[PDB]
Amino acid sequence: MRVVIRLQQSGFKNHPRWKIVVMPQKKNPRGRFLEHVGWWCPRQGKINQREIVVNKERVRYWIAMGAKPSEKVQKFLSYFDLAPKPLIKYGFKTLYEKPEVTPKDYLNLSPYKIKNFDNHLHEFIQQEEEVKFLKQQRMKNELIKQ
Amino acid sequence: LMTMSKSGRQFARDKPLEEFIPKGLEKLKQKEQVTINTNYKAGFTSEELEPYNEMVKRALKLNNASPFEITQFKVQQAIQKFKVSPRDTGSAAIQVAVRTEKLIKMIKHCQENRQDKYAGRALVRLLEQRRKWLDYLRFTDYHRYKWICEEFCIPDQPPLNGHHKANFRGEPNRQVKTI
Amino acid sequence: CINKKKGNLHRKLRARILGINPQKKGVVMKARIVTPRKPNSARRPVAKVILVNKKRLTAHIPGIGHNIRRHSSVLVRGGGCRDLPGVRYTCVRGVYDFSKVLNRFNRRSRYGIPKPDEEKKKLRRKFRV
Amino acid sequence: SSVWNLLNPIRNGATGLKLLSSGRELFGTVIQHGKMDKTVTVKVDYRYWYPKTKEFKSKTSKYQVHDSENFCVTGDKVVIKSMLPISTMKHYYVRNIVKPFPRDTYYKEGQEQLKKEYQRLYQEFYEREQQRTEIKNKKDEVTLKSALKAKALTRAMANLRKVESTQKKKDKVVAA
RNA sequence: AGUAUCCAAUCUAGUAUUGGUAAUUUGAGUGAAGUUGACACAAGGUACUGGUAGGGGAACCUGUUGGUGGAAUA
RNA sequence: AGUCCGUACUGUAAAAGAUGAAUACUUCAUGAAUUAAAUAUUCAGGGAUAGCUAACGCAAAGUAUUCUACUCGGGGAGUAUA
RNA sequence: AGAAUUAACAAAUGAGUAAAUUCUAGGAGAAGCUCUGGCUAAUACAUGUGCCAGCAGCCGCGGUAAUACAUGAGGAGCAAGCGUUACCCACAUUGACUGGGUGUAUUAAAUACAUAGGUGAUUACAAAUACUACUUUAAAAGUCAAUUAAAAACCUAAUAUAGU
RNA sequence: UGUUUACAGCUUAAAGAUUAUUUUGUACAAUAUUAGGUAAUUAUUUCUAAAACUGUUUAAUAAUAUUAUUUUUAGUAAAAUAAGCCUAGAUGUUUAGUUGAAUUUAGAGAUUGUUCAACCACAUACGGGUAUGAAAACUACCCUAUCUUUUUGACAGCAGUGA
Ligand SMILES: [Mg+2]
Ligand SMILES: [Mg+2]
Ligand SMILES: [Mg+2]
Ligand SMILES: [Mg+2]
Ligand SMILES: [Mg+2]
Ligand SMILES: [Mg+2]
Ligand SMILES: [Mg+2]
Ligand SMILES: [Mg+2]
Ligand SMILES: [Mg+2]
Ligand SMILES: [Mg+2]
Ligand SMILES: [Mg+2]
Ligand SMILES: [Mg+2]
Ligand SMILES: [Mg+2]
Ligand SMILES: [Mg+2]
Ligand SMILES: [Mg+2]
Ligand SMILES: [Mg+2]
Ligand SMILES: [Mg+2]
Ligand SMILES: [Mg+2]
Ligand SMILES: [Mg+2]
Ligand SMILES: [Mg+2]
Ligand SMILES: [Mg+2]
Ligand SMILES: [Mg+2]
Ligand SMILES: [Mg+2]
Ligand SMILES: [Mg+2]
Ligand SMILES: [Mg+2]
Ligand SMILES: [Mg+2]
Ligand SMILES: [Mg+2]
Ligand SMILES: [Mg+2]
Ligand SMILES: [Mg+2]
Ligand SMILES: [Mg+2]
Ligand SMILES: [Mg+2]
Ligand SMILES: [Mg+2]
Ligand SMILES: [Mg+2]
Ligand SMILES: [Mg+2]
Repeated sequence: MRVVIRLQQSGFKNHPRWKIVVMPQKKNPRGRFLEHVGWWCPRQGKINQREIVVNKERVRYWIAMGAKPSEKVQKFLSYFDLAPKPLIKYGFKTLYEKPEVTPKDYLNLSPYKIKNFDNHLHEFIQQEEEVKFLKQQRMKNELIKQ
Repeated sequence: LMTMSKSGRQFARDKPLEEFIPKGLEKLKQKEQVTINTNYKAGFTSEELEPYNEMVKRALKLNNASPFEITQFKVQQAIQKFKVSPRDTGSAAIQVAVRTEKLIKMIKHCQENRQDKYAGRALVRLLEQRRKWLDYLRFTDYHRYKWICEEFCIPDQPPLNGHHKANFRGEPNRQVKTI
Repeated sequence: CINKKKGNLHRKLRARILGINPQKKGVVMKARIVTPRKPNSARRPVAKVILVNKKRLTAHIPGIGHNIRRHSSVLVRGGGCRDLPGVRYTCVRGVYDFSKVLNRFNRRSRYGIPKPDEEKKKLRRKFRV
Repeated sequence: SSVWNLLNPIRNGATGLKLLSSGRELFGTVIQHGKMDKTVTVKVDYRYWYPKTKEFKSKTSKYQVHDSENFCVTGDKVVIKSMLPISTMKHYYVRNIVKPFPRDTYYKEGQEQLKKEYQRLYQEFYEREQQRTEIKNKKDEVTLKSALKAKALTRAMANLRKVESTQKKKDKVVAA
């Protein structure tokens, strides 16, 4: 057989969590593989995040040794400078313009923000960025001493 | 005891090993009568006895002796041949020879007195003990093993184990258990 | 052990005829009475059974009053009654041909009594909470 | 003592040689030689792990090995290695003797009209057997011959013993 | 193409081996306040009992060897 | 009859020290025996104790090491069947 | 309980669905089941019954004085489960490597030689191994002590094997 | 006898990846109320058949004058010689899908081998057999046999029905 790169599932019901595998085309896609290469995790959490993982050191083996991705993987590997992007259905050089992109959901990230003091938060940021400048201008008098 | 049994187990149909070559017993019996007719007792020589009279010689002569004394000559007669160093008494080559001279007697004792059950158990030990020293001597001085078996009319049958467990058994090889 | 062909064969089973199963159905041939041993004295009812596997059997009747006759389909529990010999099994109530014990409103689970319509005050949330 | 023995597997023990695993290469002892052509039986010992008793176990096993020169005898301790099967029950050959065992050569060096008797006795039974009982089983083909010749030879020796009798009974009658 | 060889299913017979069923017969355990007698645990009223042989309404009795899981005798 | 002897079978028991085989070390008394200026120790249960043991009890059934075997409640039962 | 909106699995196309967000009402709007002699937390309360009727997981209750049956009250516990049965594991040194016992507790077979196998004296020397640290292989899923006190997750350790 | 660097499609050879098949060691349940089993059986040599043929020189081999020799698979519907092989629970009977691993557990272990996944096996029948292909019989095809309805068919594919 020929070697193929394609996806393989590990996520559960209404919670997909795919993998990336180098396996031939004749065996069960839910079966065995020769080298686990990467992940594809679309969901978020407080711990896990939305990822595209790959191991360049081995994608450059099988491609250099005989292999061929699928459509999705061809997209994901475009961003690692290993392959090009797959082509759109109707085709590039014909896309019409659309309105601007806007962020719908901020994903439930909780970086350091203070609660129950909404009115005075603008005061908090001055006091935090003024101290940037002070240590800068005041780190000089050490460098003279050294 | 030791039988022809190539597997680990020891069956009923398997036959015991051969103590002697064909017609080994009778040849040895002939050798004794030649000694018995022309020899004196173990400690004494003919040279020491030539001044003394015949009545002194016939007493010391080995015709009139007991079988317990007839061996003592034959043993020392062997020690001068099959020794490693002077005043050797216990080395392997001699120890086999001692049992061969006993088997000549035990068989005569057992063919005749068949009901001496304690003797029937004693043969099985002599043969087994002979069968050990007969093997340990192959392993150490093989060119003395053959110089014995000719004299005492013994077959040259190697052990079925192949001297595996005494000699240079080491580093016994590696394998793995699973399931 | 021969009737048992799983697990620890060295263990003597606690219900041999009934075997590996948890329950088994049968049909009555005849009812009986059996005396207990000497320290006690009573007339404890008993109910024969032929099982679907064609095996004779005896069984216990816990309820005070009972509907039992010949040609009655019954279901076995496997537990037993103690004082009696050969009665190491026991029947189950609230099933094919027994009857819920009557004029009874306590321990309504062993004997098959459903809940009365007075004590219950609300319906299940699948319909009209 | 010496200095140059320090890698000889005898003084070294059997440790120095580095054997491949999984029964590729092995260490053992010969049991038979000369009973068949270019074959020798060999014994080996294994040692694997057994966790329930937390101690290694042992296992003896017997193999049959291909010797090209018919060179080895029993006590010769020897390395053997895996080969594809040229025959059944032979997937091993010899690589090297580790420790020798002395030979029986010095003692071996010291160690016709029947051919018309023999060749008849063969043709006797093949004429009889083939008519009576056919090829059907090799056991019959062999158990007969080995058991029939001794029945034949002591009768065929008797055919030639008559020759010494007939020639002289003429001379006894022709002379006197 | 086709002749001739090799071979399978099904069927026939008996044999070997293992299971199912039965006239009839027999054994064991268990339950209960039964009858007959009194074997056993004390020296159980003749010390018990093992192996064996014979005898025998039953429990048991006797010979022959062994053992203490029996007392007793100064 | 048998009991005794000869030839051969039979192959069981409370077959016993009811205690698997071997090695090394270990208490006090009482006592048995060599007989030692070649050579120096061996043994016993009819006593007790350390230690071990459920207790009675054992100088091994004690302390330490090596190998083998049996043991999965009782009746049924050392019986049925082959 | 009710109603509404969105993200993402396709920056062309969604079957179906957020362990996401907001709004209104109103203010626990979801409780049963077993037990009441001891093991076992809970009554020397009341009535009738009288080795009968019946309970019983084990011991065992009931013979006119029943905290054990049946009636009633009170009281205890578990909880979207409670209880019963059947099988398996642990608790158990209840099958003994860790970790037993074998004189008397239904356990050393009558006994010895002996094969396979197991096992094992001194010093000196080599070699290798164990132990320590690192590293190879042993599919993923699953398990696993994941760590900067963090859920919807991807502990790399153990054990075994080769090797430095 | 338009162009095969215009696109698609096909053929042939090589290099390599992967895959299929072939090989070994150890592990792998009870039972002796089963102990002899195997008979082209065990080993070597030979013969036959298929693998492209012939020569030149060189190397190497045994003797040594220098000539001759140099390989692999299969077949007992090829033969001969010698007699061995397994029995270190062979053979035989019974039971059973193996494993990762699941339940439990302080840990070792014990019991099970469901879900998913790997490998093997079956597809009415412990059945016989073929074509194509790199690899097959699973809804392929032929035959026999069993059962059943149409000369089809066998739901251990999903859903569903009966028992
Ligand atoms: Mg009948
Ligand atoms: Mg009496
Ligand atoms: Mg009496
Ligand atoms: Mg009587
Ligand atoms: Mg008594
Ligand atoms: Mg005694
Ligand atoms: Mg005795
Ligand atoms: Mg005993
Ligand atoms: Mg102790
Ligand atoms: Mg004890
Ligand atoms: Mg004492
Ligand atoms: Mg003593
Ligand atoms: Mg003891
Ligand atoms: Mg029993
Ligand atoms: Mg008994
Ligand atoms: Mg008996
Ligand atoms: Mg019997
Ligand atoms: Mg019969
Ligand atoms: Mg979208
Ligand atoms: Mg509100
Ligand atoms: Mg209480
Ligand atoms: Mg009252
Ligand atoms: Mg345990
Ligand atoms: Mg004993
Ligand atoms: Mg013994
Ligand atoms: Mg040995
Ligand atoms: Mg894994
Ligand atoms: Mg564990
Ligand atoms: Mg399965
Ligand atoms: Mg299923
Ligand atoms: Mg499925
Ligand atoms: Mg079907
Ligand atoms: Mg398939
Ligand atoms: Mg279906």
